[PDB]
Amino acid sequence: PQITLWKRPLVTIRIGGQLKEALLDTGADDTVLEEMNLPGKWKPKMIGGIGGFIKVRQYDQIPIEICGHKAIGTVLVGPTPVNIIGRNLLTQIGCTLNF
Amino acid sequence: PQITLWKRPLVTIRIGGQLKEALLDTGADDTVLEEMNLPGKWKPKMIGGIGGFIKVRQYDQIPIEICGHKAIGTVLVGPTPVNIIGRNLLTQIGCTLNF
Ligand SMILES: COC(=O)N[C@H](C(=O)NCCCC[C@@H](CO)N(CC(C)C)S(=O)(=O)c1ccc(CN)cc1)C(c1ccccc1)c1ccccc1
Repeated sequence: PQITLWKRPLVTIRIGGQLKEALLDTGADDTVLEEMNLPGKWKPKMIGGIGGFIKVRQYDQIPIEICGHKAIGTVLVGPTPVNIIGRNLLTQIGCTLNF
Repeated sequence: PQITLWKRPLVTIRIGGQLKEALLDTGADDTVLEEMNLPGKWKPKMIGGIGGFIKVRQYDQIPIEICGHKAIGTVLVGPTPVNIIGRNLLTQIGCTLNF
């Protein structure tokens, strides 16, 4: 797929049977998801943005389907209005920027 | 170019004859650069993000050369963790996401 940037690059993601909308976000190092229960141990982390930092829960080796592509990796859960798919998962599905 | 995401997509930009590094960020609607003096009128603006709401200065119709590609568009100047090239300029330079 080619996705233009005229609009926010939102796509469908599935994680453990929850279906959500997420932003493909080449700026983000990590993937930050809206509040959700995930299985397994988590540890606190702090992630920075334009306004400062938010505290998130880091979960490792979480499977997320993104546009039919299987990804498995680190997911940070915290108070975001938008699910963001970061480089850690964007790389796994073979996502590039092109111009 | 085609740019993979195993590293941050940092490129060199040229603005007002100044060279800077900035992040190609599909998750940002807007372009936000660290504090700098640009010529011409600016408008105070407040923008929100992860962390919170910050004050920025909005400069319209600013030429910026991104990795050799010319844009002329709105640049926000304020306290950002990193210089951010957002969709408003990414679209100008023909940037798309592909997987
Ligand atoms: C531990 O390492 C980090 O903190 N890395 C930072 C990081 O990956 N942060 C993830 C936060 C989300 C990033 C960003 C979009 O890319 N956020 C938007 C998203 C939540 C919808 S955002 O920062 O909140 C944001 C909001 C609004 C605009 C313009 N209107 C631009 C940016 C990253 C970064 C990336 C983009 C913006 C701000 C920070 C970084 C931090 C410090 C230095 C370099 C990169």
